[PDB]
Amino acid sequence: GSHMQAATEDGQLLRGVGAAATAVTQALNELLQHVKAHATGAGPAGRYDQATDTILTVTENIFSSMGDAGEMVRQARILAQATSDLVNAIKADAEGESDLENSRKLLSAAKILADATAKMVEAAKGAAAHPDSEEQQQR
Repeated sequence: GSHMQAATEDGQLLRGVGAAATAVTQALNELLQHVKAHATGAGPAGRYDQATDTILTVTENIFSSMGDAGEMVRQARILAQATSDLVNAIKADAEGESDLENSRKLLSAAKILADATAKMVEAAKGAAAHPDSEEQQQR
């Protein structure tokens, strides 16, 4: 939830964070249906429902808190952790997949997962109103 910080007149909150977040929501869904219909079910392979569920909730939380800055970065930091774990899991899954085309797809989609997450953490930080957290040249 957003408090009462900055109101981006040019809509930078949506232009940057909204777009970056959307990329994650899309990538997550893309990979989810792709994994849940593929891979060899042998342990942590074939699906990572909890991992993806945790991510989406975080990205969607940023949507709700679009403009709070602090809550955005907080969730974005969780996003980075969640997605990196998801991608890493896929990396291992694809190593021992029965469909070496699917595994290739897997790591391609996993790339977008982490790539969009970096952009999300990028946008959440960039559009954090005024990022004077480390004495950013006060006058």
